[PDB]
Amino acid sequence: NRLKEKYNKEIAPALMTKFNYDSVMQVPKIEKIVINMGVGDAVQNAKAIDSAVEELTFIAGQKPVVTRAKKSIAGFRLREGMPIGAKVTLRGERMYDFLDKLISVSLPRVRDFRGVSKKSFDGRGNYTLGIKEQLIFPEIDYDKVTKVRGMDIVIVTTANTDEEARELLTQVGMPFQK
Amino acid sequence: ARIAGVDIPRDKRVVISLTYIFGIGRTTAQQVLKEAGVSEDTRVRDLTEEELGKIRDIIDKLKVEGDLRREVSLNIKRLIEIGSYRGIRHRRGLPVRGQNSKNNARTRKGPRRTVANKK
Amino acid sequence: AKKSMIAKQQRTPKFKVQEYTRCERCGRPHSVIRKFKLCRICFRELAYKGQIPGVKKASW
Amino acid sequence: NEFETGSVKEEVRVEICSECHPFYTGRQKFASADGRVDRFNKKYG
Amino acid sequence: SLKKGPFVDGHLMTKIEKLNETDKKQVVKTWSRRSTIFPQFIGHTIAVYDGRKHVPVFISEDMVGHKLGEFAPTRTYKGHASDD
RNA sequence: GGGCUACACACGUGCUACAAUGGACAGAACAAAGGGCAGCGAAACCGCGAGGUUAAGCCAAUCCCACAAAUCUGUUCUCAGUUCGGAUCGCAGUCUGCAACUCGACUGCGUGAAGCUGGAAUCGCUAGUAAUCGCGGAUCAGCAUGCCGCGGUGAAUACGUUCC
Repeated sequence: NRLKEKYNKEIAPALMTKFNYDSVMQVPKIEKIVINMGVGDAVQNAKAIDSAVEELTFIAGQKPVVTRAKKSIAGFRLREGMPIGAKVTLRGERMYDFLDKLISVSLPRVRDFRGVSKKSFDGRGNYTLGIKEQLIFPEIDYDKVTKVRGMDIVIVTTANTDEEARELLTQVGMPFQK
Repeated sequence: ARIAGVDIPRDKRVVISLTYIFGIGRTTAQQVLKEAGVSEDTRVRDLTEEELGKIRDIIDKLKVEGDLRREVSLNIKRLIEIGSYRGIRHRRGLPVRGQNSKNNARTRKGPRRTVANKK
Repeated sequence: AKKSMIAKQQRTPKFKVQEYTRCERCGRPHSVIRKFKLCRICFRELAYKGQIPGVKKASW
Repeated sequence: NEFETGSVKEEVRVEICSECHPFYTGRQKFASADGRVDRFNKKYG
Repeated sequence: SLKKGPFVDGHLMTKIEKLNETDKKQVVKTWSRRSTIFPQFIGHTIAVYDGRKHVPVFISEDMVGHKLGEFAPTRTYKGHASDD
């Protein structure tokens, strides 16, 4: 909750002076994060896609749900049924308890990483990010999982423009390649 | 995982255990352990709660995994944009140091295959 | 071109490293022992001729 | 460094923190000293 | 090389020196490829005598310790029959 | 100045390994022969190393090249692409030479290919031979996995002329 108090006292007042706001009260707000698994099956016979689903319980406490395909693909499995990947939509106090782990711990842990996200902005608001290691998340043990599985994060901004959406992220302490 | 060089193994003595680090080799490990005074110690992984940290600092002075990969990468990229001839050998599949090509030198060339006959 | 070669050698080289060994009896370069400055074949024919002691041949 | 949060485990030791990581901690030299030396600085007399 | 030091034949030295002090003449042939590039030599473009034909060579700031003749390969590629 | 060193590949011939009869570390111990004055160059000192500084002695059964290596004795790793092997390459040095890019050798550091004994087929050798470990020389400014020698350790089998 320390991150949650942080924008209630530090970020917002500074954000208010950076440019004018209609009706004073208006301020961009984080909405939902969506973590993707993908897995890739390779090919369909994981055999246990659910074993990957258990792994995501560590990255976030919200229960993952498998994303069943709504369309068949000629190049890869499969027609509808036998779900591929998983999805999570953490909210509330969980939102900043998770984001606090992201800046302070997750991103710096990565080897080659120093900073990203420049062209990444939609020009509308939403942020996107890729995650390629479970070593990135401290709660996971090294002994578990063995083979690497992919991950994603998508922060949402209330702001109607990326110029406002970006400035909100900078005060959060989010890294940028610059 | 891990405290110094990332992903050092387990159930092995500390010297070979950090030779695996992309940076330190054998003799360099002999030097950092000479600074350590560990005496080997420990066959498995059990060093000491704080000594692991002070060794983590000395290893931190040495540099550095994937960035060291960036050193060689930026170096060869410096060796190709420069003209060149050395990076030219780097991408011909030609050995760079200078050791013919009429026989062997398959380290870059690969195995298969063959496309000639006479007569 | 052996006359041109011996003429090339008897003349002083621009650099001291240049002076390769060669026998006087024959103008052939290469495969000339430095210690005696003779041709292997030069020394062969002189060996059948016998120039130095001694025994000759294939002892020990 | 210590941090008070919440987890399944009562205690969580952590190898790396933002207060220790060189990037988050301003612009510490850490080990580089990037660009030393490039693209040229080679002279000896 | 070794120590004291890199060794130009020395005619290129006075040539690039006079070209640096004045005139700023560009493109000049040389047969002596053995000479190493120097900081005073920077920015010049030399036709390099591979043997068959001179190959002009610009000098970027990045190149110094590399031999001047190294940049131009005498070798002709490849040559091979059925590519792909 | 190049090229004789090409490079998609084939073949001939060597070298190094694919490892616990082993690897690595420490200690200890046994040679022969050959070369050396435009040379060998000790010892002392500097550098992790290569070598350098300086310099005694030796025209040599005197002195130098020069320390033999396998081995033995212990410590350690405990069966794996490994503390197996070293390839390839990067960086930083070093010897020789007017000069080491093409196209030299060596060292320090770093990188750690392939290969876990090899199809069809094929070679050598009857004892100090095969097996294997080091050393020297001719060559030679520098460059010897090649060649020529030196010694260490040191077997198995030979019923026989059916067959090649």
